[PDB]
Amino acid sequence: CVASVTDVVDSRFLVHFDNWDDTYDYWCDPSSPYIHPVGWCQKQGKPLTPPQDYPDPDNFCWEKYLEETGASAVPTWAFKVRPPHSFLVNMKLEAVDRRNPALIRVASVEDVEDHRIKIHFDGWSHGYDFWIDADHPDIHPAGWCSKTGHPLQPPL
Amino acid sequence: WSWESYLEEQKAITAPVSLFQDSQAVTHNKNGFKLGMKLEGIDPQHPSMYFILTVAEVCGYRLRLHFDGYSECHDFWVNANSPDIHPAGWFEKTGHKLQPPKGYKEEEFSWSQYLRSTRAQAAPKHLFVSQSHSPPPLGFQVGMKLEAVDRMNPSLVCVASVTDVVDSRFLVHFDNWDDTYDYWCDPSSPYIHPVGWCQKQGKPLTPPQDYPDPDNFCWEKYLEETGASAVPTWAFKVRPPHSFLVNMKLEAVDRRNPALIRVASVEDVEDHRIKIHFDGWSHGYDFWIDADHPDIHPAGWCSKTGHPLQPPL
Amino acid sequence: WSWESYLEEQKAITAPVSLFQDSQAVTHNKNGFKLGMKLEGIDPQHPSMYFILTVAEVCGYRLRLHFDGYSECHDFWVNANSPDIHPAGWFEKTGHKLQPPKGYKEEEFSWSQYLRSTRAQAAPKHLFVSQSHSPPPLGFQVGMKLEAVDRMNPSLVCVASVTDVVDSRFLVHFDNWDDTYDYWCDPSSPYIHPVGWCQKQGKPLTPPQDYPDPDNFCWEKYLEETGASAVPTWAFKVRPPHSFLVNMKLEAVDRRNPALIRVASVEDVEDHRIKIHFDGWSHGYDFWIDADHPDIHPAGWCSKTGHPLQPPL
Amino acid sequence: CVASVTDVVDSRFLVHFDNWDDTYDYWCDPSSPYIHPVGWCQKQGKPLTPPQDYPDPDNFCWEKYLEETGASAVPTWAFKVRPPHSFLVNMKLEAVDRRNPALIRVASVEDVEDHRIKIHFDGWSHGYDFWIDADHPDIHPAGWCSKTGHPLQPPL
Amino acid sequence: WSWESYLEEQKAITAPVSLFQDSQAVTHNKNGFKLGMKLEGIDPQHPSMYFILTVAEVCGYRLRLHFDGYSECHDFWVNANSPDIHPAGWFEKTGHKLQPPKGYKEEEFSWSQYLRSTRAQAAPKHLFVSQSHSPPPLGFQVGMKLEAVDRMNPSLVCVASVTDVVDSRFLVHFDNWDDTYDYWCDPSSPYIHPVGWCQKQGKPLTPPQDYPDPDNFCWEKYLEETGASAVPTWAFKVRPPHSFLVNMKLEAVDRRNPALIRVASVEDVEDHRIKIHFDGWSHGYDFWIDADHPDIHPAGWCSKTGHPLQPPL
Repeated sequence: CVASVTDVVDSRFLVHFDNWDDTYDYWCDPSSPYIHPVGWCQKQGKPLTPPQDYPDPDNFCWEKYLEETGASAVPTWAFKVRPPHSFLVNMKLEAVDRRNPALIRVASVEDVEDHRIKIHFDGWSHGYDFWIDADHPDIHPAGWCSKTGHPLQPPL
Repeated sequence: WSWESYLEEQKAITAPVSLFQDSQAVTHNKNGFKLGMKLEGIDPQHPSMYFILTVAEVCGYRLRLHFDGYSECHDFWVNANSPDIHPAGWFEKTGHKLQPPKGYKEEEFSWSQYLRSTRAQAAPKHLFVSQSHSPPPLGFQVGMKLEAVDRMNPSLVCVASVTDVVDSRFLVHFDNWDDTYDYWCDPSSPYIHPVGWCQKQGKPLTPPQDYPDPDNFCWEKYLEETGASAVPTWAFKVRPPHSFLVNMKLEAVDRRNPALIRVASVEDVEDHRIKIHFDGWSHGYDFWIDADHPDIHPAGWCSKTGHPLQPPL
Repeated sequence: WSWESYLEEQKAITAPVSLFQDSQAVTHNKNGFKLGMKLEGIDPQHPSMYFILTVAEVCGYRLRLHFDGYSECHDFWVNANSPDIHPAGWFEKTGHKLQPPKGYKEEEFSWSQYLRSTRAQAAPKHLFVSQSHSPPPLGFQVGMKLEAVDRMNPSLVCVASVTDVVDSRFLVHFDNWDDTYDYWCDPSSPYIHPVGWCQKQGKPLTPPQDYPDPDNFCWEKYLEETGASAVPTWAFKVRPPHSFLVNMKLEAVDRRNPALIRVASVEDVEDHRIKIHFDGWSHGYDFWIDADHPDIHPAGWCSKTGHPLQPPL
Repeated sequence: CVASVTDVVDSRFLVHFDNWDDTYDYWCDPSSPYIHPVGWCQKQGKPLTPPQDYPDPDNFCWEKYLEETGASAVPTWAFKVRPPHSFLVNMKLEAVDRRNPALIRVASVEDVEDHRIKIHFDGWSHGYDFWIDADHPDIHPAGWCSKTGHPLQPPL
Repeated sequence: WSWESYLEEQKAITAPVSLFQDSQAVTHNKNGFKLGMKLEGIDPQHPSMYFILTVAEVCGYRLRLHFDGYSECHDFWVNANSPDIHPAGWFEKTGHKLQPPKGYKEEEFSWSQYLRSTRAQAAPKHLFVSQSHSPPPLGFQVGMKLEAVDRMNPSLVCVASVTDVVDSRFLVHFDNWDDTYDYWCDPSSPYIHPVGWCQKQGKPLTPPQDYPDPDNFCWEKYLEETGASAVPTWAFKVRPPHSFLVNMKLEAVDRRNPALIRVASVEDVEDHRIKIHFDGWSHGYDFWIDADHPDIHPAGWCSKTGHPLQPPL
């Protein structure tokens, strides 16, 4: 989708979707694999969702939207390559339980994508398995709990 | 670090607050400017022209402004109490020309439409010290003529005009030249003088560029010819020499990177200018500045407004 | 402050927009006049004469005009839709006399040369509501005669002529007098009447100053003598009495300082005039004004055009 | 205002104001300067008048209303630009008398707008002047009455 | 390309000359080294070992050295004020072993015979800053033991010995490990600590390689067994952190192509190290370097010494 930077704080910035709520916004850095330069959709083949309630949606032109909004496109040299993570299936780690975030549990890598891992809580049903970004703040190496003084939930 | 400790070890004093203009010293005003807010302001390199500007960054009582539609390389820093920025709609209400965002035409631009299209907020009016809601400076009306020192070539006193008036200040323009050499000032500016000052004082007057018979320049006939009146002599006020002394310490924006403000010292003085030295750095970076320049401040200014202070090297 | 709240606490209403002429009410036109721009206009104190004028100040939909070459004390305020200003070159194209800037001669003045010499911009034509590009008002031709009330001495109805025609308006001149008592109007003006109105109505007719045998004045022979025709009776249109009522509130320029516009109230009414009172001030400042005067406006006018509104005292 | 197409006859359609008296309905064609696609008011910053007796007049929303009503918007492409007419002030013509429509009078163009002319009947008071759309069936070129055999009322 | 123009373009500052050690900043010394001269020096990869070396190239204040008898793929660059090179005859007068040119035996090499065989000239003694004539590092004697950070594996603090003393520096050697881990330092080095430091800090101590009983390494017993003393605690000096700041610009030798020196920036700081980034290049080439390293230099060093500077990109 068509997006803007609406906030900059130290090494990070806020991605906002044009003509929408802040509900769908998210913080990231220049190496985020979720962001791309102006003209990426057309060059790659996939269609671009234009701003909500925009006049003539299927007839959306970037260069004229930019001129119109007195905005410049983020320059292509700004978008950095983050390599795929190197987590492998069955590696174990510690992860905050999303059903009760006070708790951190023994966990396992159940599956992988380029930039995401699927977490499984050891001893619990696979139904609680969830996808998470590899750089998410709520996953941690084994030992993290013990060395910081937070209880670790053992497996069931 | 701390000023208190630094002054002990250096056996020095800070320039007292009373030596500064209220506007250079004031720390208790909140910076209400926020990221993305839209406004109008002068282009520093072309001080006669106005542009649409966006708040790109805020740092304490300072902000960095971006020229909508244009490159980020032209971004510049001002203080939140800058008189050279104005609220959306100000150009239209006060007889100023808007240079619109890149790709627009002067009369194609509407604030209403622009805000709908960008979904941006205009910086609220109450943020601005200068909105042309104050009666002008005494005796300086647009079109009126005076003598003015070319600040870029200070060995020249030249034929000049007032071409802009905004609250207590006015724009000095050099006749038949670019706006590149123009500058904003007030009636107490030590750089301006009444018609007939050159002849009375002895120094020669540079007449307008490409003027017929330059050495044969007559003020009273230039005035009649241009349907202009000279600014009246009672209008030009005495500003006393500043009272800064060598070795007084203060805070100053680094001209090599204006995002930064540093510990500094008065290295030398003139009647209306001081020479700044950045403590711990080479004297080669020393620069002359007007005593009433917005980018010098009393010790403590950074700490009380929330802007980082670069300690000495 | 706010009008909405003020009307609640005072338990009053504003004069509705529909009560005003479109020209007194219109807020959606941009003021395109800019500082330093040059133009032509009438001198308010001598409404038959035209001068070169410079835009000295803009405030919302109003501007202050300066008489080139002359003192700033004669500066005056008009609205941007004033019919009494015209673009550069208008005098020459429409048969009007230019009083040139102080020190020039009528036929020594060229706009081309003046603009080259001043390096000024002429206010563009498209800014002006009145440029003589519209066919005149019906039946009022220059030289034609009528009866007119001396607005300065309203107990007099006098021999008068049309001496100027510009778009929908014309200049009423009193014969054998100064232009000092002249005034602009339209065919619906309640101050003008056809030849023979005095005799038919009963009141006496003041004949021209220094006329031979004043009490023995005959219209039909004055006409033959001056090779003039009377304005035809079908030309004089009925303007209905205005519908302003006592206590209606509105906005009005302060005559003691015309830069200012204030909250005001209708204190009293006549058929074609209202008595203005500035809310919060003494009744001693109350003044009579024509209902179609350009300097009265509906509540909200200031806010919608960008001009400050003085709240009540 | 919120409106609907309620009739289609040959090259024209009838515009109806949702839940208002049918006396406000009018016939037009795709080029009419009085109609606009759903969303036009929002795009222009103009207030939109909702249907009469709308259950929640504060928060009228087009998307919800269309869904609730089982209705589609006329697509934006259907709306055509009609060029302004070329009548000029003081041109003369023939016009039917609004007050006595049996009669057709000598008339003049008193004023112009982009799509309308103000008619003045020669010799009569300006108080009888009226605005009329330029495409209105009851204005005609000079000579129309004589050529069709209708009496023409002279000025006065 | 100029530094001045680039700095202005980037609103950037160079690291001042005052932040560098004199030896890194000095530009006014002449390079007296000439092509084909012979000398002695350490192998940078095996810093305890000494070889016969020949000047293969000179570039400003730098020279490329060739290992006599060996392949040119081992050539390396030093500055002309390098303390890691010595004049012919030095090894024999100071108790250092020579690794002779490929195919010679150590007892078989004689400088006088070699110079005669090659018909070459020995670099003159006056070129060399280090001839082992200056005062030794207080408290550090050959054979004395200490705790040292493995700079190749900096999580490890290890049993180490002083194995060489040359002028004001000494060589740290890791007991029974490859000499490739040895490094030269001075008493102020942040990488060395007195015997017992790990114990006092609660850090694990890495014992010598192949230590007979690695479980129970004990310093007292080891010192006794080895006939060795500890370097006394008083000899160890606090070195203050450097004063480089992030984004300051400088010049740095390219690690991958050491013939070249590039425009560089301080990407990050630590107390005794800076992370270097080459302007215009990928951040993947960034590297950490000790602040006292001979191959970082102030802006202007190349131009003043006559070495080409690679511009950004």
